[PDB]
Amino acid sequence: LPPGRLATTEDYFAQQAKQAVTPDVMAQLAYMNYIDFISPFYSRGCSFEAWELKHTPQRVIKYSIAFYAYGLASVALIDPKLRALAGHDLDIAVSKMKCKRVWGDWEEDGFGTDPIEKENIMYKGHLNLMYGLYQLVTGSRRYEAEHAHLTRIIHDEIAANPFAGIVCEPDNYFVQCNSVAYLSLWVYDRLHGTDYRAATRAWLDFIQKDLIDPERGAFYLSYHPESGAVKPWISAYTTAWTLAMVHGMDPAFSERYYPRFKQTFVEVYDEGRKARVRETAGTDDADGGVGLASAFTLLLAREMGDQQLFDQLLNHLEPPAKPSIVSASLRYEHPGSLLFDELLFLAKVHAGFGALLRMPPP
Amino acid sequence: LPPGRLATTEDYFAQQAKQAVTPDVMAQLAYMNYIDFISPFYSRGCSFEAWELKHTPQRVIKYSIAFYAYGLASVALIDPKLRALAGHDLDIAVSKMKCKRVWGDWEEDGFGTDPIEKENIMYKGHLNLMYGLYQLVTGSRRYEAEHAHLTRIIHDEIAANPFAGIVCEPDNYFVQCNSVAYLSLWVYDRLHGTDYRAATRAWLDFIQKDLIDPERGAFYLSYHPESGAVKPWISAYTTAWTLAMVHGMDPAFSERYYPRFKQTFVEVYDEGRKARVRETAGTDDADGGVGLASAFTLLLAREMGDQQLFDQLLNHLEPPAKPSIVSASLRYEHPGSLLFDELLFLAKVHAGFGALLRMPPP
Amino acid sequence: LPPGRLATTEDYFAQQAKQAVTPDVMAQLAYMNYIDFISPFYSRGCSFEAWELKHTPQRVIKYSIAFYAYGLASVALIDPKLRALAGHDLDIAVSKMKCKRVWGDWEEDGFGTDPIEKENIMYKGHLNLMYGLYQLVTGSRRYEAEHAHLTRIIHDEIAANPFAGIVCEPDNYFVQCNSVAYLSLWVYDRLHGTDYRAATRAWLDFIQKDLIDPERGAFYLSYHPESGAVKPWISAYTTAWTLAMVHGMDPAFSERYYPRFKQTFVEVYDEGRKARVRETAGTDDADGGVGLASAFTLLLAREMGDQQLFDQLLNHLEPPAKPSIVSASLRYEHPGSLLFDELLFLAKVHAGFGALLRMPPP
Amino acid sequence: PPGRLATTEDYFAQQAKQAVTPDVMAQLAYMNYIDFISPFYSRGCSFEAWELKHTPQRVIKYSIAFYAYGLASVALIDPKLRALAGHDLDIAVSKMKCKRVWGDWEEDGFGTDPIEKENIMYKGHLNLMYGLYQLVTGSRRYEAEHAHLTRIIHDEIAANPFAGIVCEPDNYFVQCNSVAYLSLWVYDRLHGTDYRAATRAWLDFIQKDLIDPERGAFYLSYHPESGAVKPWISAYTTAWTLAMVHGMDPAFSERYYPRFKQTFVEVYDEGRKARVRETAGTDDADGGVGLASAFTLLLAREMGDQQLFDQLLNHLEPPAKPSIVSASLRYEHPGSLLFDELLFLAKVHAGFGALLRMPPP
Amino acid sequence: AELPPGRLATTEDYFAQQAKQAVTPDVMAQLAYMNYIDFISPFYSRGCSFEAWELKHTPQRVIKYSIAFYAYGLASVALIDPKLRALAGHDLDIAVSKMKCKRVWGDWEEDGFGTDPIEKENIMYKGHLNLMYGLYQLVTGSRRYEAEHAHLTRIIHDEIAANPFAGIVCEPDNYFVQCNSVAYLSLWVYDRLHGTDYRAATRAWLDFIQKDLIDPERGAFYLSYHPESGAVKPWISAYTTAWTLAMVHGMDPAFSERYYPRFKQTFVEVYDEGRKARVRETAGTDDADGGVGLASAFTLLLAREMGDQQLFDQLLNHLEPPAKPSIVSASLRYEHPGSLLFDELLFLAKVHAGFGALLRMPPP
Ligand SMILES: C=CC(=C)CCCC(C)C
Repeated sequence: LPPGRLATTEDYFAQQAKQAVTPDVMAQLAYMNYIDFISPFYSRGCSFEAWELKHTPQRVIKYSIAFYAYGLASVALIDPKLRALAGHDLDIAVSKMKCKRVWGDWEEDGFGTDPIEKENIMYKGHLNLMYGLYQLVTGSRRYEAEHAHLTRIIHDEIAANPFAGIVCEPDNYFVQCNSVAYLSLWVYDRLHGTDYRAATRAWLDFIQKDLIDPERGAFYLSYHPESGAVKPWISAYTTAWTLAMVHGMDPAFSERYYPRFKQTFVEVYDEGRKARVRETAGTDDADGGVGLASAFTLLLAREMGDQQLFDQLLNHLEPPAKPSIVSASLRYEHPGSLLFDELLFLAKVHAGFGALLRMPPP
Repeated sequence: LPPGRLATTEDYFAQQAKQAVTPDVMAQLAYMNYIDFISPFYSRGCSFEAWELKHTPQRVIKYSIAFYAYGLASVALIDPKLRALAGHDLDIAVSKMKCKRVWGDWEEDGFGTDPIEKENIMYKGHLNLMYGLYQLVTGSRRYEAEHAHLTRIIHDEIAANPFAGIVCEPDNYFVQCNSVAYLSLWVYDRLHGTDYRAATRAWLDFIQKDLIDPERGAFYLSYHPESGAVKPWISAYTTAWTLAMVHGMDPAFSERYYPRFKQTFVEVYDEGRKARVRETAGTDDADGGVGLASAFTLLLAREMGDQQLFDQLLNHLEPPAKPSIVSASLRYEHPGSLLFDELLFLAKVHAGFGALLRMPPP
Repeated sequence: LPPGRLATTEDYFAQQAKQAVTPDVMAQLAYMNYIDFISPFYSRGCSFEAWELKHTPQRVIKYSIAFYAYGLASVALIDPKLRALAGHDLDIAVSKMKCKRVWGDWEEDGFGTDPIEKENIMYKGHLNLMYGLYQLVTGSRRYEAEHAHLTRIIHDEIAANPFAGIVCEPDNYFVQCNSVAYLSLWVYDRLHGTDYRAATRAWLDFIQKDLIDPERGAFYLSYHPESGAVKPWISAYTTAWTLAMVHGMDPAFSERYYPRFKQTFVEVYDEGRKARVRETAGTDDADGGVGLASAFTLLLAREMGDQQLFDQLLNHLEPPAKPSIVSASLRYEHPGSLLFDELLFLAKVHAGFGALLRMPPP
Repeated sequence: PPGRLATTEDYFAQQAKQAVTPDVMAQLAYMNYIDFISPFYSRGCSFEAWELKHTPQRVIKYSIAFYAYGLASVALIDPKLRALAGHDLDIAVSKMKCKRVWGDWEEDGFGTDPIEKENIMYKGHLNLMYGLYQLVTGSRRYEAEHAHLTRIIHDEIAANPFAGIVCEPDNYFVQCNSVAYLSLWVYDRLHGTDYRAATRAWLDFIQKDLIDPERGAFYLSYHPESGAVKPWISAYTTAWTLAMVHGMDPAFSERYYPRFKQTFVEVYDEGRKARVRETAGTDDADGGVGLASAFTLLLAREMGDQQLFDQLLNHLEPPAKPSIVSASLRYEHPGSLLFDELLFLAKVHAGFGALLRMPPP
Repeated sequence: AELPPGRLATTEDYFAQQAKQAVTPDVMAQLAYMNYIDFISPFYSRGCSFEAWELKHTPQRVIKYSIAFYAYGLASVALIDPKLRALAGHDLDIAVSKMKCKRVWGDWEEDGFGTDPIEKENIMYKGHLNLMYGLYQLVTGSRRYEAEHAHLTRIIHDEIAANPFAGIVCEPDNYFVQCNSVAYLSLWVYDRLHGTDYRAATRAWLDFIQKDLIDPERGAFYLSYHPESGAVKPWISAYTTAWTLAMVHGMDPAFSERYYPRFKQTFVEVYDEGRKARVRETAGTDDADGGVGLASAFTLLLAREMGDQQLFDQLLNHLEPPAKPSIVSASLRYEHPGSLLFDELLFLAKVHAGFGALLRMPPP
């Protein structure tokens, strides 16, 4: 057990075989569920006290809820005795995700009154994937009508666009936001026997043209269809997130680029015991930009089964954040980034996006 | 009298036989009633200055008023010369309980504009019990119409549900919130000769299935009917509160579990002179979560007639809170939790929920 | 003479015979009248800058204006050359008293949109007495219509109630608030030759039943007609205020209780040179509760002609408040209570409520 | 002297030299130079300059008026600055009409129209400013408004049993009336009318219960409903009133000026400095509103008393720590409200009589 | 040659960017500040979000100038590096969208001047908007804003034709030469795109501003003109002059060439043995960068426009080092920006190709 760590990499990777979460993951689920009013998964209502207490910026709440939801789906697969709890939490995740506090930036920015009708794939990609994971975990048809409606909007918008995929803000295309939307089509197809996922091949061909640097195994920050502009910086957090989700749909795609991604961005230090991730090229600084390169690489390492890099990144991320378990509930005194407990939770439990797609019924 | 204690456990337990409150309980009633504008029981108006001055969070004000009300009902039973004052204070408790500042979280959370119509048993359970205790103490029919209306809503909601009882927020079931609602039906029946309390047996059978760990004498945190999920943590404050109220309706039920509850949660320390209560299993930490395990166990100890545990808990709770009596009014310099003066007041005077049910008329 | 005092007790009691206020009272009138915009008696407008600068709580502004008004009425009787100024200041006192900033707490508490129509005798008792004193001082009929309307409301409400008098907040009866309303009926009768004051005898009989402890010469805090409750604490500030005003209507009543009041509450200390007043029984602490026991006893001492107690209380109250006269205007650096300059001003000039009733015309 | 920017001789010579002192030019730079935040940047209802100096809302109307009276003297001092002074007066009038400036009248509950009746504090200044604008520029931009407000003031004087007009209802101030009467003299100069004929009855009225003739000092205020005169004399009230009256009846101010100085003015530091007591029965300087010394500085200028001017400016300016940065004047520690406004005005003031006789452009 | 201390690149490097068809690494790091981080970078989205400006504490009234100066810099980036032209175009698209948000123009309404910021006057706002419409279309060839561009160009032309003085006021009765210079340049850009002759109005404007608005001996414009009163504020302004001469150089090079040497004599202080320069804002002071505090920053732009490498080097040696630039994760930040519009004006001066060269920008 390296210093400041709560459990071994071996323990996190063995959770599924043992059909039990580690005590520190159970303590994270207690933070998420235990205390009246202030725990994030206390109620379906439009209360965001848990996010106010952690100082989550408004624009990031949608990602907070989504990453918690993706983690809860893996908890359901790990421990059958926690599947009902995971289902309950996903029900709350979907309700909170639909509150105006979460999507309202779309209206305040002047882009429209309806966050699903067009564009805004950042928000509605996550919502659509969450509808699907909720139904895979619980077998409940509570959101089926909404799920079918949003899936058809995403399919129709892909069919209408001359580029493969959907924009976020108008004229802003991000590969990582698209990767969530495409994965949501795979989940819908698993539930209903449809073929919405057939659009995936053209998308994977499109993002391998001007959106990737194939030598570095790295995606450019964004694409802008009106001007044809690709922003000339590569992004580690963008790439780590995209390759993790793509691995669930086309494993060979992520396997091809993963080693080049690591060469481009990953700095091993402290005699092989630790790693930290550079956000872009032409710098020695770790975790610049949004500051999430290391945390998303931790998720990618888990998705790809790379125990060594997982261990190195968690040795960098967790100890300085000063975890403590008080009354069987996990707190970090010094979270090192946005989405800190969310992304460490997700990476600790993640079963692979492929395994979530094949989740047995309840 | 140990240092920082204001009176002996023997003195608190003798109050009913002597037909007099201890001087420190009288000084608590002075805090509650004495100073113009800022005392909590100054006026019927929707002024919450007393709660603003002690920094009571909005969501907790409803519990503050309720616990004061339950204490005042016991004062009425202890000293006939204080019964009119207790009645006046209960009148104010009911008026304040109906102010939007108290119930308004129900609307802000997006659950509805009417706090009584459906669900919300946390709020309307306390309100219904308060209507009843007011009428037991005073004989006044001021709230009788409202009391009948809310009692019929609670009866109809119980009859309609496939599980025994009523949810708080939608799909959130709490045993402690239900225990208040069921006790309110016993009080209505005492006033009117009805049999709304007949629903209690099915409820006591239901909460002894998946909602209790019978070996540990401990209720799980909550139940979620849509998913069938029971949150997998046991809760001391939940159990202490529920067993205290159930003792008034089915004494044998609470007698069965009380010894197991104490084994599971109660830590005796300082050579038997003190006790503190763990909030959940798998921790040594006292008073985690909402931080009320010890304070609600103090009430349960009083309800069960356990003088030794009462003395031990009050020796833990009161001295560090630094009580002082200035101008015959009680203040705590360092309240150790939410609802601190409310729950110590209640535990000091509590005559048993059974004895409140049999309160002689005015 | 004594250290930190501005003038001798002999000087304050001689003001009427010399037909001149002391220099320190003139300096108080300068604080009240001198500086543009920020002096309290600058204009009729709904500007409360003077009260914002002293941090007067909203609920206390009505008492601030009233006590200033009662002092100004005595200034009119002391110095005929200041009677026109006193009249001008009383005109402003009445205008400001009618501003929503002053009465608005009645609406915000949820008791109604009209502060005069019913109850609220705290506010409308003072207003009615102020209408009367304004007309006694000036001979002006400016407010005569309003005065007749409010006097008739007070008379009708007394006639309708089964207890003698009127409540403040609904179901809250205070003897001190009633004493102001009854005195306002004596002033109306002195202006118009009516007999509204005939209701006084039944009131004086009523407050000598459960509302007084006749052995201790002390009124209980309050009465609550719905429940029949009398709060079981005696109050010095309540008693001092009530006996001062009653002395103007039934001198024998206040003469009977005054010596017992002093025995119950007044602590003489520092070898007979100083006095301070306990607010309630069963304490050694001075000036608890609202903190006005000593200041209202100073007024009562003046009303009863007790120079020794006046001198003792002013030796306690004034020196620690650190009076300073700058540019012929009085300021206190450390006022010891609410209504500090108001009540010291009033006690220094007070000619007796009886003498204000027989105030000869201009 | 140390902390002074220029000699008393220099300020009093400005008109003869047809040039403002460099420090007065630096004050005009503070007033005019920086985009958005200078007080005379635009006609708009922007009050950034006043927010930055923490001017209380109720004082902004006096700030604008005193700047305007100074700008009228700048126009008389330097013909090359007359167009600038005219532009600044145009802005002064526009800003004076913004609700931020007059709005206290409505918020206090006295009415929605600040001109219709009473409120002579506000509308006296506005009327004098309309007149000075037209004397400086020859522009008829505000002529209609000027005629309307002049007729309101004349009609209200004619209707009142006391000589003049109240501020807040039942509050009569001699200093506020003195501005209104002077505005009638300016209207008469522009149009050949005789609105100023009302002045004699006013000067007779204020010499009854409103003045202590032995001390040369006005009482604080008069209250017609009650007949009350507040029993304190006021230096700032007297200094302001005598300065403005000197422009209409020089003999009146000449009669009282020496008694005023005996009553209120303390010479100290071996004759080099002076400070002014606000009322009688105190040794404290600059109590009450804290403007006794600043208004006495203006009165000293109006009466041609160079010695007292020098003494007061030696008291007022050095502790305020003037600095000129990039040819613009700032005070680090202004000692009162209206500080840069009243020092500006006193430094340039040509006399209210000379403003009345301003030659056309 | 040598890199002076605290500077990021040599004057020679900035002036060679066009010939090398590449921006310096520090200009690329400025474009990364402008474009890189989600939500908080100024050119993240078309939306009415101003987080980037809230984080730098930009006063509301200055946001319109911030966007405009970024836009003028981006136009030169498009001319420097063809591989960045599409990015420059995308950023200009966002600049135009943000420029139309009420947060940017709203001061016009709050000041009480009207509910429509374009209909009349307000030439400081609508001059920049009109020039930005034109630069967007020169860079991208996109007709997205063409209708709006034609509408605003005709408003500006009609208002010039209607006024007895040459040009348009900002606030009513406030005339500024620098604000007019932007509007006139916007007519030259429209003419380049459409073959029209709206720019013919320029000659009468250049004749007008050489009467009472300039001190021809000192090569310096007066602060402002006020048509109602005929008043010219009697102070000369360096930032006013530097800005006006830079833009006029694109329309009448001989005009700016005539006054530039006199401007430098009047305002520019060379110090530290010829290595540094700082600019006095007005006459009759030794203090540098008084008033709005932008004399030196606008003189840096003018030096670039006039091809004066020596003065450019001296001013940048004064401005940049004390601001403490650092490049973190390939993005430029200043720890102590010395003025308003600091990163905007240094960015612009570093890339500026000349307003004449932007007018002749080849198509994509
Ligand atoms: C009613 C208005 C006045 C008394 C004007 C004088 C006020 C000042 C200069 C603070």
